[PDB]
Amino acid sequence: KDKEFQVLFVLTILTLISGTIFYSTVEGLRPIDALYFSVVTLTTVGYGDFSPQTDFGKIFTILYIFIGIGLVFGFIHKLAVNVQLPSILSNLVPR
Amino acid sequence: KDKEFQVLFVLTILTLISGTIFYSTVEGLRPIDALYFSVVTLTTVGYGDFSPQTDFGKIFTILYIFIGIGLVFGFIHKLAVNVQLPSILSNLVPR
Amino acid sequence: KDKEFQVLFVLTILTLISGTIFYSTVEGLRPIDALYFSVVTLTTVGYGDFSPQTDFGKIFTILYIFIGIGLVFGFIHKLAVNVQLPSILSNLVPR
Amino acid sequence: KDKEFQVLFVLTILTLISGTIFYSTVEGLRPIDALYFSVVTLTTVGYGDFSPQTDFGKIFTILYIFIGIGLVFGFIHKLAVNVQLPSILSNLVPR
Ligand SMILES: [K+]
Ligand SMILES: [K+]
Ligand SMILES: [K+]
Ligand SMILES: [K+]
Ligand SMILES: [K+]
Repeated sequence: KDKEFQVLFVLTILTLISGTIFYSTVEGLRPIDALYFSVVTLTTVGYGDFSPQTDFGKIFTILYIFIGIGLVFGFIHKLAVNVQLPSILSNLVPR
Repeated sequence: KDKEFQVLFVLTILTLISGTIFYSTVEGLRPIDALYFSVVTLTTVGYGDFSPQTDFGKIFTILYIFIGIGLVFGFIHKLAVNVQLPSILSNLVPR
Repeated sequence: KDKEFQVLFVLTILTLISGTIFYSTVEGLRPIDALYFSVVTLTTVGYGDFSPQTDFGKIFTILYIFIGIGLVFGFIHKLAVNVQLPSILSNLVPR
Repeated sequence: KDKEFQVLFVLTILTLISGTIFYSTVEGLRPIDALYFSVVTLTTVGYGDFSPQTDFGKIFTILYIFIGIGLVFGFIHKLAVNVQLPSILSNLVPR
């Protein structure tokens, strides 16, 4: 399960790296803003402080969302049940 | 399952075509902006860069959301488990 | 199941009526804008075109979200599997 | 199950307290605005009326989202099935 977590962890990093590079390059975001914009889109928070201004960006976002949401939510799920939950349980009993 | 994927794939295309046409016509969006606005609504990202200004648009969006979220999420789900996951598994072993 | 659908359908109407009345009264929205703002919040689209400006509104929204998301998503779910899906299946075969 | 509800209830309070304190301090929000901004992010509504302006804030939000969504959604789930649902059922029959 650490190896189930690790495949979804890596893939998520590679996916945010993807949006980071595209949005930095094409839409002109500082690298730090691209990553934050990539994370705010794929988790569907969607603040709207950054948003794609070019047609090339609007199209990329359509696909990135569909391809990206499934992964991201899956990592989060793996993260919560397989890492957060056990550590919570372990805190309720002392060693 | 390719045929389960294909029914949710088609239906999703027909649903985004619906919002594209309505928002282009009534709310005056360029076709490309309507589709992007339709995709950003039904996945609940909700940037807010485009938003309906007319009462006819505000009402349409209420129903489109309820009718549309169930489908869109279902396609994404089908897409992730039945297409993304296997291709991931196949990459871990060489032919 | 029509009666499972009908309890979640009613409850959802009562919940949107709640936000409609509160946001119209306290935050000064036209009734039509309140309902649309209520629907855009509880499905977590969150355009941000309308947003609560008063402290009384910011607090109400905190609770309305927590109390409201569970219902709304549940109706949508019931709506998709128990109404949309069968009608889709029925279209694939002619009477 | 009251004790399953109570662990997710507490943890959620502690998590919103976290964002409240960080966003008040670093991003300069009034305490009431931080909490509302924290609740609007972790449920992925994302109005965008408040949004982090500093790099320290953009980074914190990236992690807070990933760590926070799993909990918050889990509480909401527990809240809906284990508290809202029974009270609904109890209203359909008189004592
Ligand atoms: K949003
Ligand atoms: K927004
Ligand atoms: K879900
Ligand atoms: K959103
Ligand atoms: K959302």
